[PDB]
Amino acid sequence: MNSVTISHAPYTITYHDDWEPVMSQLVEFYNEVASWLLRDETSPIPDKFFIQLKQPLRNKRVCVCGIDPYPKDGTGVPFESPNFTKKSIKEIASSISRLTGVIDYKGYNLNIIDGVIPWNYYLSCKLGETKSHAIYWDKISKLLLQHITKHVSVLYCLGKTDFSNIRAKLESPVTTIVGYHPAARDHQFEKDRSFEIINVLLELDNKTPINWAQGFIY
Amino acid sequence: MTSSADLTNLKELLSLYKSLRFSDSVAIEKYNSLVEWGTSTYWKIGVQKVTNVETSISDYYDEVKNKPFNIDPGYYIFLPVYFGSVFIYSKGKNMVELGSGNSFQIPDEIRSACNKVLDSDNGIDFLRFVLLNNRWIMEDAISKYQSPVNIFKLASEYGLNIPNYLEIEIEEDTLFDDELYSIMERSFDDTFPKISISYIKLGELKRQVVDFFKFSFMYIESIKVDRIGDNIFIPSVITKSGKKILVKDVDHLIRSKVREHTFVKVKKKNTFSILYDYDGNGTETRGEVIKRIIDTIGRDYYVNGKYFSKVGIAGLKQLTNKLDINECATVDELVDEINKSGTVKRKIKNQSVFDLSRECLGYPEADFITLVNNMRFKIENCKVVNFNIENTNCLNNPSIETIYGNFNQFVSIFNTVTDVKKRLFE
Amino acid sequence: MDVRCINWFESHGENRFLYLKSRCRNGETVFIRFPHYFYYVVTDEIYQSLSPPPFNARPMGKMRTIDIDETISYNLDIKDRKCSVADMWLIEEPKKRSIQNATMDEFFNISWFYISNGISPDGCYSLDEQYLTKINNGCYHCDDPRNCFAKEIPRFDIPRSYLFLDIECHFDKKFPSVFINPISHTSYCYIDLSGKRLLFTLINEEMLTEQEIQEAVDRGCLRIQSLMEMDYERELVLCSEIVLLRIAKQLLELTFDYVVTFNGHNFDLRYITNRLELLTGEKIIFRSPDKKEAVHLCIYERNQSSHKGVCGMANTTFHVNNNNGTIFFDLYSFIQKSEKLDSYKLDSISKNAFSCMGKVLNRGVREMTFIGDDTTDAKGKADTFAKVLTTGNYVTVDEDIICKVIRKDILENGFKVVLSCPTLPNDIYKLSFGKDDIDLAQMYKDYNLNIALDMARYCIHDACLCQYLWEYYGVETKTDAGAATYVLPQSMVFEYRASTIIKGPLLKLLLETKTILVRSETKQKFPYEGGKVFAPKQKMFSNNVLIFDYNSLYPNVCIFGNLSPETLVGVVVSTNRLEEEINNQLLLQKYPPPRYITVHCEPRLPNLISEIAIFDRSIEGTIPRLLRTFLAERARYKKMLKQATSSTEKAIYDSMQYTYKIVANSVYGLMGFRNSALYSYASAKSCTSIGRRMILYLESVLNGAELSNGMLRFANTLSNPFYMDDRDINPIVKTSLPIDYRFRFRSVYGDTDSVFTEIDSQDVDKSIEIAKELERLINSRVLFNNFKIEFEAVYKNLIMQSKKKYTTMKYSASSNSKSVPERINKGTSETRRDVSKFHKNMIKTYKTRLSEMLSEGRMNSNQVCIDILRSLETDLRSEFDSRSSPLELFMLSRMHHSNYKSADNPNMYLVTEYNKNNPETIELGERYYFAYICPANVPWTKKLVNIKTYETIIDRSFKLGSNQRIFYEVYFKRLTSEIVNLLDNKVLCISFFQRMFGSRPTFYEA
Repeated sequence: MNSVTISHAPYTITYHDDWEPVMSQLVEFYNEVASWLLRDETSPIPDKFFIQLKQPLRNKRVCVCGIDPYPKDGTGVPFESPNFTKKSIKEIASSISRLTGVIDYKGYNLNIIDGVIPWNYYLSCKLGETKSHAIYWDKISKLLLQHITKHVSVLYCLGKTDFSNIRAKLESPVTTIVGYHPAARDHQFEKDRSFEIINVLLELDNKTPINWAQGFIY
Repeated sequence: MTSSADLTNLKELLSLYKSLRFSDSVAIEKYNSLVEWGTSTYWKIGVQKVTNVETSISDYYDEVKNKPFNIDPGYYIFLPVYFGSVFIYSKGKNMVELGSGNSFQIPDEIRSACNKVLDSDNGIDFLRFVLLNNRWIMEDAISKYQSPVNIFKLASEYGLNIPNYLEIEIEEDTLFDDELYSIMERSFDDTFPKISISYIKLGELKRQVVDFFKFSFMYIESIKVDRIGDNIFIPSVITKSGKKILVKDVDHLIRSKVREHTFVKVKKKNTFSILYDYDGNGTETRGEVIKRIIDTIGRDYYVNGKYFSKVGIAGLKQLTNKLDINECATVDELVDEINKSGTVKRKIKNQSVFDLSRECLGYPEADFITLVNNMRFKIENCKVVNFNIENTNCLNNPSIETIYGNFNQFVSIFNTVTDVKKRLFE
Repeated sequence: MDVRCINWFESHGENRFLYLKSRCRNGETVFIRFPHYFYYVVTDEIYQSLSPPPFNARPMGKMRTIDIDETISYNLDIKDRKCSVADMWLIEEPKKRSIQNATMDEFFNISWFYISNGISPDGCYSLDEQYLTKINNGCYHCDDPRNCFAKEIPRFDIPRSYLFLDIECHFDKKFPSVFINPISHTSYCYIDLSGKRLLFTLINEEMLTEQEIQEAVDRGCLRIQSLMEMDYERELVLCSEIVLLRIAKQLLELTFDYVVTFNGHNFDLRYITNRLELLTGEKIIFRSPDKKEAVHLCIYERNQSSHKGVCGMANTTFHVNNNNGTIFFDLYSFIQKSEKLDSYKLDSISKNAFSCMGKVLNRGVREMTFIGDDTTDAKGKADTFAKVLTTGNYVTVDEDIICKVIRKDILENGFKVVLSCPTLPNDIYKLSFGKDDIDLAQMYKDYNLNIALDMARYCIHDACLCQYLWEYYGVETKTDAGAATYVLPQSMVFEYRASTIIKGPLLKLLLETKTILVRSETKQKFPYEGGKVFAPKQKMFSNNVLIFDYNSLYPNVCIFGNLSPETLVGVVVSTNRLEEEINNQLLLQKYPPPRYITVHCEPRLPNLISEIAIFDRSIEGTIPRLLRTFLAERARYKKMLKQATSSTEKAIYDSMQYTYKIVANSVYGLMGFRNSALYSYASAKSCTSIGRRMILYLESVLNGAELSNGMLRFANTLSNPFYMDDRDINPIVKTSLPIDYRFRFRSVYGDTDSVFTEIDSQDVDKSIEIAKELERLINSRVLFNNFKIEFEAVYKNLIMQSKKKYTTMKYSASSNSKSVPERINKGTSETRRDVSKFHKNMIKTYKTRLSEMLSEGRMNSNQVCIDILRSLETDLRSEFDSRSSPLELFMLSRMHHSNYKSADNPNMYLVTEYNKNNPETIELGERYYFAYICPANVPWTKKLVNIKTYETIIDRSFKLGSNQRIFYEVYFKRLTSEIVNLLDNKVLCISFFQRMFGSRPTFYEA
């Protein structure tokens, strides 16, 4: 778990050894469009842009990748809400309760689930404007997705139209699961009971299935 | 789309992937298609390609035991393992033989008993049967819902050839020497020959089989047959000791690959005689072996099944014998007899003349079509008038030569079947 | 009101509407709105039992429904065909509906709107105001599109508006990126409805110093600070980046009829809108005609990469999502999907398109006049070259003589251009006009006023090249004809494939035929096989070879065989020869050729040995009548073409016949596609089988025919291949040819629709007359029914190397003994893109020499082989020892799968070896060439230079020092094998290869 001192002011890089082959290359990208996205205030603070780098990618089995961080109260960890009032996290918790049978979720964090990493396609967005810095992360988003899919067996995406042509953006052949969005993937709410698909896919690849219960906080 | 998820991304696909013991022909044959439906039938990414033909029920068995050693004790269910053709049944599943996938369906009453048994308890993986002397004898029934004794008694209630059982719940350590094998053989007499006795540990999925060998190296005199007309007999090998050797069928006999009128031996047993299996390096080519087999069994007789019907009794009696109807010798009387039997008359229209003649003469549908393909015909009014061969290089096997020699009876049967069809459905 | 259609498009809002753009006689644009409805077809019982009443119900009279499922039969007892009769009804629904037992669902809803209302997509009409709902000025609504479009009028000419644009951005070591590289020049060509053609180039004024801007202003360049100061009547205008981007935004939002570019969606529009968003935060906005919808500039990707064959896959096309009705046309994708070329680049296409013969008039040093009057070439090419030259400054004299225009003049049916070219020996040269060749990076390294003006001229030439290509290809009339025939919007003509195209005319035909075809059973995957593809008889033929071509062979095969899904009685299959013979006899005695046809096809399942399809070629089907109608329409338009005077009518009829040819030449591939509208496996297999039978018959009847004493003796008897007729069988027939003409002509070549037959004569006009007489007699005696054959040409010295690989010299029907140079190569190294230019030139030269060496007669195979061996030995030894000092020896070229991302079948670590060793390298990628070398020593073991210095992946360098040798490859043994195929000695020459050097050392390595 090394770190780099780039020519701007993010502090939470702290990249693991798994990201070592590509992290330096990522730095080059951050030397191109740093100011264009840094001119406007972002939903995550610059000290929270690259928080999702301390997690090792070795003993990880499932990747959950979102579209962009929340427009408000950005914490740098996807699906991490200290108030549990956001629509996405609440819908995910309700789906977990309905598919498992656990009630009274006082707390629910996806950072403590064994085998599932919380990920976002775009690493930051402007305050109030979702994925405002879209064209400023396209190379970085593709690099991160390519690095992730080569270390995980399954990929659970968020949103339909946003990840419509994900096959073109993913030249590496990896079994990708077409997941919808909690609130509305295409202006319509969906439920998408497919966690058993991930469980049986992990069972096929000679590894333990994901227990969707370790994330509850009491 | 996730309400059913095509039955949870086709959970049966994984079961068929691990269904090595349930080696159904068509199932695994199109299982090559099953995996590659991620872009055609299923969604996302799915691709794979492995095919299989033979059975792998060996996952339901432990290692072999033949050396003298002290074995661990435990709850034992002791059953007799017979020898012969083996088939499995699972709620209407086609009877498939191990290593070949041969489809020989059990009779209708046996099918009813088997499906009633599996309806009583669905934990039965398959019904391991033994087919010796054209007799259907059960051998094993691996399951977890009910004990093997319970399955045997339940199938006895519905009616079936059921083996014996012994309860060895508690017996202390004990040494499994030949004395215990003799005790097991004495408890249940020979009757239908038993190759061994197997014990199941509290309905364990993996079973254990113990046996020894008592092969005698004396002589092989000749391989006789027991044709009586009912197509129920085996080509039993006769040793110079005035005894007989049990054989599954002519297929097993030709797979043995032994030499006649020589000192060759077989896998004889202490109380039985298991047919030899070709594991040596002796010079035994197909040509002379099949030639001597034909010369011993019969000039017209050919290698298929265990029936090898005659040639001079083709006439009209063999047609009635194959149709399971009353004997007859006149065309109109035979037609009337066929009309009287509703099932036979209905099944006649569902069969072609070629297939009906092949069944009447008991020809195999593996080489007869090959012989017909390289055979020019001068035919008139849907009857064979003249026939000749074109490629003789395929006549290496004596069976095709004998079939071509007796092709006159096939032409006669073809003409008879054509006349019957034209007089019955016109 | 009288209108002419221009385009059809739909809005993507909540309320779906269909928008019609139309032009009046005086040039006033009209927009009309129609309701977007979903069309369904139901029966009487289904219509009478619908609990929710339909929005609008329209009858369809009487019909007849037939099932077209395939049944495999093992005997002659085959059931009849499913048929039913019931009155039909048509249902219009504003919203999507899920009706069970609803048929005719494959046809699009826009096609239903076109056909049910009886409206031609591009027809010119005289509408009615009784159903006029004036939404706003220039936008009306029609709620009854059946009586408003009740009258039609003949075509009238209408004005149109065009915009052709190009941009040029800043370049550096890496590729120009929108984040760091700013836009430098933008050139535009604008034509309004008044015919005014205006050219103007905007130059980024902030990239130059103030004194340079003042000098440019003094020179005559207008300097502006805002859009209100912009003048479109000045060619050179200086402006800031923000002003330039806002001018581009204003121009791209105008209601043009066509905005035409070359690879503009991927680069031009994308860069423009990205820079507009990046610098000012603005978005380019289009609006619907009724001012309801507003959309931003969206460049979306359509991917269709699948051929269902053995060739490669297509690429992704970029499209612009706008609802203003303006067609954003990209010439790159249209050329790629409609034309076959070795290189798909603007420079190459321009060079291969604009070419004319010019006569040299002066030789005053590097000052050569190249007068291009109509006398030096045909009619039309001179005007085209002059028009393209009016806005150009670089000319490619001959083939590779790049020259810069010094002065130009335009005269009547000719042009006068002077170039810096060295003195030439000849008088007439083929001038091809292409893109200017300049060093953009070096010019950017020294950016000043002169380089800015040069880049402005380059950009305006690039912008006008798109207009030149658009006028050359006749895209507008082609689009009109495609919309008229395909029953599609004018913007959808080039946006789909043949499966989507065929739905319209078939739907129109079905109502006329009063027939519905229903298919229920799921289709499996299994091949068909078929065809003849005759291999060459010999491997050398210097004699003249006449060409006989069938007239639309596959459509005639289908019309004669009646190979429609509803006409197939059934298919009989057999596994054993006894039952196969029983079935053969039963089919011979049951369905006779006088009333039926029995096509012996290939079995589907492996166990079957006999596969016989039966077609009752007495009734008329859907595919047969469709093909007959298409052929008749093309013939009518062909007869109307030459019987006309106006050039506009000539172009219209040419485009119409082109579209009819395209739509007729797709049915055969349509039937073989599982996801199609007329998928009939048995019909397609019978079609290819009958085609191969006809080819067999024609090849056999002419494989050795002779002409003795003015009598035609066919090789075989005139035996009817499959059916029985009242026709003679005598091969010897009377001819009008002269008695002294004694020749023996045999058929050699032919795959699916043509036959190449050599004639031992070496004369040209004599062979032409002989071929004409043969064609007439064959059309009168050899052939039968609709299967007619036309004499195409004579192929002198038609020499083969393998299947689909022959080289010859082509003639014409009017060709005399002094025919103009014209060669035809099919499958050889000359036409293949993976062959070096030197190899192609050597092969062409050797074949040209052989054309007379074999025609000598006394020179047998031994002398030809000796001469070839001597020449090859001398050339190879000279090349191996002396070597060529400069580059450009082989330069193996390839398509876009090598030298872009590593190479074809990438070598993984080999590319990364260059990385981390040369950290100053730039991200590579292009489609130029490919090569692989060997850094070994000991010239007998391929002693070449190291990979790193210059023989690496093809790139460019500044200077270099030492070198050893140039790369050698498989080309030597490739041409040796080609010579072996040409020569009759064969095997002996095969040894000579390993006799020559016989060295096969290691490759790749480092």
